[PDB]
Amino acid sequence: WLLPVAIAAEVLFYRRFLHPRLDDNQRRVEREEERVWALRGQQRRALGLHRPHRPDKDAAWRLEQMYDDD
Amino acid sequence: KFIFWAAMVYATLYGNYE
Amino acid sequence: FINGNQLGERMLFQVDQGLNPLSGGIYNRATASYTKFLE
Amino acid sequence: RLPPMTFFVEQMSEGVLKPEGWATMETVAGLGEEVTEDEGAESFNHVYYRQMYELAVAGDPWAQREYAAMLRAYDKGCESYRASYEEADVDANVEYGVESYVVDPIDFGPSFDPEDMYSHRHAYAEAADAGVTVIPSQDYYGPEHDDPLNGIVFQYEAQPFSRHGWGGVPFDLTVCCEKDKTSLCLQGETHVSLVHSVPPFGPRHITQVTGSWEVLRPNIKDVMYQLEVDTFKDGLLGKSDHAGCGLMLARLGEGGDPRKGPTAVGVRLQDTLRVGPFKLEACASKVAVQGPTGGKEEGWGARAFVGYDWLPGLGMAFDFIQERTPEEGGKRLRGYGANFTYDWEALGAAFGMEVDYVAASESVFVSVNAFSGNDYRLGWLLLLPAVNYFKETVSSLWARLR
Amino acid sequence: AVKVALGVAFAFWWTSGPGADEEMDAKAQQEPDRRSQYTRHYAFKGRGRKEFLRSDMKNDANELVPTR
Ligand SMILES: [Mg+2]
Repeated sequence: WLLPVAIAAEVLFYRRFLHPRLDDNQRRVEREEERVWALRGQQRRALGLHRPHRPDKDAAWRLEQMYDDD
Repeated sequence: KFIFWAAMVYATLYGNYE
Repeated sequence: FINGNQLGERMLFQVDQGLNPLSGGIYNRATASYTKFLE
Repeated sequence: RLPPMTFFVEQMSEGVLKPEGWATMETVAGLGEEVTEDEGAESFNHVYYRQMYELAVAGDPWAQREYAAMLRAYDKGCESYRASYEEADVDANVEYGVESYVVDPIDFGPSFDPEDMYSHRHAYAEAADAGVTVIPSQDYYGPEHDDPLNGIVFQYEAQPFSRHGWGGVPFDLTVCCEKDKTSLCLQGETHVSLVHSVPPFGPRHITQVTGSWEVLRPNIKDVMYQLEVDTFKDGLLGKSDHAGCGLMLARLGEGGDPRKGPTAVGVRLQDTLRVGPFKLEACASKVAVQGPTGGKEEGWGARAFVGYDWLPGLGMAFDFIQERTPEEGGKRLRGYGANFTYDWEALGAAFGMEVDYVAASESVFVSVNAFSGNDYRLGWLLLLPAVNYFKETVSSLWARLR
Repeated sequence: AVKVALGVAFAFWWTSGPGADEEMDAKAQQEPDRRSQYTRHYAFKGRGRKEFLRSDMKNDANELVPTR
């Protein structure tokens, strides 16, 4: 009876309310990470040194699973 | 028997010091 | 936590759906909770 | 209504014990310069500084020098340690803002639940330190759609009567409390240690007092009190021989009042000895419990461990109980048991074997465990139960086809 | 292939020993279990309480620090 209306309402509620909020929060997280690496490059530009040599994105999400300090 | 008298042998010889 | 005494808001949602046409029934069980820590 | 007397006999005979001592303030012991650990040196320092305080008060410039030098190191270490507190507070106010640090939630294992449904309730701000420690206490069967933890256990530990870090009376306390609108659980334990002498001022002579209480409403409607006084000395038969004696009193107070109810009185001894190549540690106990209405019931218990130089890997222990129920002339009920363990390494694996003998029912229990962190060569014995299951499958599949 | 055949072939001979049911009765006749490890516990509820065994207590070291 109403149960498919409940399923459609749950799918619509997810796809119109929950997905963009999590996407927005994640995008703020990568912009904060890019700010971190810009500051590190600026610090090594203040001396006469080289660039900090960040790792690639695969290493970024893998270390996001396997940190030791924060 | 065994753990009444010898349970006071240790008590008496601990009292013999202090 | 602003020196203890947390501030903000929290929302939780949970959906349970029965997929068996097996001894259990077809059911849909939904729960939503919303908490706001306001100054 | 009192517990069985085998509970008291097991509780009063559990091996060679050792009491609680003095803990030292590390910056004033070994004044300024870094130290190391040794029991006799710390025990010497604690009684030495009380002695030098008494002599310095009486006059005596040589004692006044030592006590003033200790006071100088004490002030310097205290100011350094509060400076470290200020530095840590400033570093925390820099690293986070006005925000606080948050603990890990407790892991309860797997469930048929989304496992972060209630994990936000056990992530809280720290508070860092107040003196006591708390742990939550959990039951075996929790509610179906909730977290299983119900009670709180508090733990406190101190050394009250010290002068400047030269302590007096080690003390600790533990209380478990579960309170809801139906029941009430309240258990508690306290220990107090009193040191009479340490070498070279004497031999090591320490007594210990333990108290404990049990309340469980509305199941029992009586409370349980226990008190233990037990004394240890290193010596009495030779140099460095760890002997000890003790007594225990217990009551089931009716209505909570400790003046009425059945009582239990017990005494215990411990010793170690070294003869030939055999080192043995033995303890023994006798309990004289009162029944609900029957009167005297008495029991004897003993434990022994026989350490052996040669073959330094064989462990062997022996245990004994004797029961004396009423009609004592023909109801002596004995019981004794033996336990052996050994340990090998072979095939890239670590083997451990344990043989147990109960000697009333003449049964030998053997249990071997192995651990191969290198390969799966240890799985060749896995063909033993896999055959019989097939022999219990076809024989089922025959009988299910008839 | 040879190993998983020979191991099962030896298991058929070694598992087919005579009787094979009196030892089931001998093992299950001792319905009292193997004796389990002793811990100090409370009388009413059986929660563990702390022990003072010398071979464990001789490794312990504490200290004193000022409070904040
Ligand atoms: Mg409890």
